[PDB]
Amino acid sequence: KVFERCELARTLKRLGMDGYRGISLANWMCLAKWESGYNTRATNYNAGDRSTDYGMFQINSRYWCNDGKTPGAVNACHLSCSALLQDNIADAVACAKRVVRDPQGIRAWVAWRNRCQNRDVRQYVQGCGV
Repeated sequence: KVFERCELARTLKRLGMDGYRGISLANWMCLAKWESGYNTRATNYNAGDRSTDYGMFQINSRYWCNDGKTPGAVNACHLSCSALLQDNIADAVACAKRVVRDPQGIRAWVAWRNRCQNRDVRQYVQGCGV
């Protein structure tokens, strides 16, 4: 499913993402925008380490989810990567919360650092009444 801007904001907010670990809703929005364009079915294969990024937040199969075909995989989120390609993002959010619980925080995602960190990201939520 491809969420619309404010549809996503309102949802991420009811799922407790706004301010989660000091991370504002606009920052979670900015991450999703650049990682997948708000598309839950987004995927990206990484040839170097044979892993795949799944979903709206592009959660990697090597450490966070199990897809069954990645070498030396851990399943820190304890879920099938398959669950991260679903229309209902409740699982993707829970797993995104776990990722940012590690010391690196949201900086775990390179895209966020290159496109969101230290930049005005207010555009992502202005007009959503969130």
